[PDB]
Amino acid sequence: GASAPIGAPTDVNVEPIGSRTLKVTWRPPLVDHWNGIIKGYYVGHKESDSSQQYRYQRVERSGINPETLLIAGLQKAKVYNVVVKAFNTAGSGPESHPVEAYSLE
Repeated sequence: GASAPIGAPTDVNVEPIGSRTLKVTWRPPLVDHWNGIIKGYYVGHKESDSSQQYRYQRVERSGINPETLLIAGLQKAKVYNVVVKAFNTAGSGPESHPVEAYSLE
């Protein structure tokens, strides 16, 4: 039946931009991985040395490439990593490999 995309978003980058904010950018999964229409993404992040689950934010697909998300309100002097997955109507696909960045002032 209907199922989620079968590949991860691509070219994920994470840039510290100061004020405890990270700038996350990424591109869609390979077109042949979409298994339908991409409706949006979930961006997950956590502290690199935490055994907690990733914390996620849902973002709608924009008409722009790459996609961009600012993650602000982070803690001082900690290091984070970020993952992204795409979703279609059915569900969310696999996640990108984490990309790491420090929350810088």
